[PDB]
Amino acid sequence: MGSPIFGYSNTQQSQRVVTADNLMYLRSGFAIDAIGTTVNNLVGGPVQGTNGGVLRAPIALDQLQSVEVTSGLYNWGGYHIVAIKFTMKDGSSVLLGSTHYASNKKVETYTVPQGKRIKQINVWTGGWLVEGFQFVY
Ligand SMILES: CC(=O)N[C@H]1[C@H](O[C@H]2[C@@H](O)[C@H](O)[C@@H](CO)O[C@@H]2O)O[C@H](CO)[C@@H](O)[C@@H]1O
Repeated sequence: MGSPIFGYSNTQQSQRVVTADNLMYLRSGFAIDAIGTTVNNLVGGPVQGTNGGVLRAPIALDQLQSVEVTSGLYNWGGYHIVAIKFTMKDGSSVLLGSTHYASNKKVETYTVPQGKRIKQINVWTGGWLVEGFQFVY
């Protein structure tokens, strides 16, 4: 029915439906600031002051093979998802976020089953960073 919940799920859950474009959008910097499925519906912290991260190139979810999600105690506070490495079906990968500004880190690895379309992304945020996310089929 879906992937595990990566990271943590204690904060507020928002749900984002994957459109026909099959795209996942993120804002990231030293951690993961926001996740969405369009440029307009990202869930996470606001862009204010020096916070919010940068909007990255979208992840093509139909070309996605696996994720490597790093979570830990972020240096500026709290447990969140701080880095995600997306590995595509061609063997290339993109690393968003960082593993260098957090301690007490854990790594969760998950491979999208062949021929299963991700229809929805659940995201847990407390209004600053992304604490967790989940793929749903
Ligand atoms: C590494 C990076 O891309 N830094 C960008 C920086 O990110 C800040 C902050 O905005 C983020 O919320 C946190 C957590 O990811 O990390 C850093 O502290 O934001 C700048 C603009 O706000 C960008 O110019 C930096 O590239």
